[PDB]
Amino acid sequence: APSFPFSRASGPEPPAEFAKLRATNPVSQVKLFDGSLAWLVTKHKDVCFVATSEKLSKVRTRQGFPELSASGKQAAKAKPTFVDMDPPEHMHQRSMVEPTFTPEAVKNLQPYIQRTVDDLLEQMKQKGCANGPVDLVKEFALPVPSYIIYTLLGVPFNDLEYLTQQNAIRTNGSSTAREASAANQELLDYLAILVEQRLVEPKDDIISKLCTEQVKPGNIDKSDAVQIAFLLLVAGNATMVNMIALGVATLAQHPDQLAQLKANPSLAPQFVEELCRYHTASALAIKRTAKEDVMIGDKLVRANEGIIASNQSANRDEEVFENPDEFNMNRKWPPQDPLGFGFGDHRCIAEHLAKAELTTVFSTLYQKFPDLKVAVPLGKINYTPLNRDVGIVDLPVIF
Ligand code: HEM
Repeated sequence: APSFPFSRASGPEPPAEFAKLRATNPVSQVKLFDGSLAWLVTKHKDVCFVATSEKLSKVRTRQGFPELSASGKQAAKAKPTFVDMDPPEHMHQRSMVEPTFTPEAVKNLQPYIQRTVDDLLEQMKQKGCANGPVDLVKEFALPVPSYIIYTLLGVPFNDLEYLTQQNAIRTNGSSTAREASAANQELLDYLAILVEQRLVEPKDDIISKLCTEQVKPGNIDKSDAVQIAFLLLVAGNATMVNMIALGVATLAQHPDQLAQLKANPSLAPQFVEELCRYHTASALAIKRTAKEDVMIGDKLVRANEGIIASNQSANRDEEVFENPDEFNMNRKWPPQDPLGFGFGDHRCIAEHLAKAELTTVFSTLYQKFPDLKVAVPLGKINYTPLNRDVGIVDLPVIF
């Protein structure tokens, strides 16, 4: 059994193994870091099955859950939030915060998202490009998602820059285990204080809703409001940062796609849909443990055996998406949907918010900077290490 995670074929490409497994052995076993075996599903149809089956469990404490690293095993002991819950507890907790993430709530959030994006682009314009290229990640890609999520949670405006920097520390590769954990408690400590405030004097934010509707009524504890708040902040922020950078790098790679977008910004939604399929920035999140014997294809997964469904592989499934390795914003979409944000009950709570943020970024970026270009040769872009999810560490740009 080959060890998993697999390494990406190159900077922007998915692991080479998936294409082979899809063709010759769709449901197979891989070897995890601790020597244990898990089943890997690679076909779109099977990933959808794994994400919806009632015979499969998301509980991380269950012996058999496929942890991918030693640290992941230590994180499994902490008190679970809805992300690690099965029905009926899952929707019970997820429904407490989901109202802010609905399609309509996000539609009413558009003027704000647009304003935030405009302001950061304006700052980057004042910052200058005179003494050399700017890092698009620290100056734009990082602040955009952070300020928004922080503001939705309830963080004061003047605290955004410092808090955005700290959250970046947790996921920074050049960060010691020391620095990462001190950043975690810093944020955790701040959220707990914010919870104490909103209980006294609530506001128009996610924390005040939790305090008013769940904490006061005795539905959940104070520390529960803190854990949910923290989950919402750390869950997909790093992924959003990467998606923005990946979008810019992808447009530099295909001048034709860029030309179209510049000519018609209204194509941003189409660009965003293809980007989330093509670049599956979160490919190791759909993991389950069989609660009972289940047959997937010609395999039979026994009770208590772990499963990892690759949505990245599913997004490149020739059987579903024609010319899956070609990046085409003008692609004709099949009835089956891309799995960039998951599938089933655990499908990303922030899917609509994420797409709104990305659509605003890509329908504005090139209108502000029509001559924006990656200053380093494409082959030299500093992508994340091959053994992990696709991303870009820094992106020098001129405009
Ligand atoms: C474009 C960026 C994003 C991508 C590609 C992404 C992707 C994913 C994926 C693949 C899953 C699905 C796992 C499953 O099906 O079980 C997921 C779950 C989740 N995401 Fe994201 N996400 C993004 C942005 C966000 C943001 C901004 C937030 C924060 C508000 C967030 C919060 C969550 C949470 C809380 C879950 C767990 C939902 C549940 O288990 O019910 N994600 N995300």
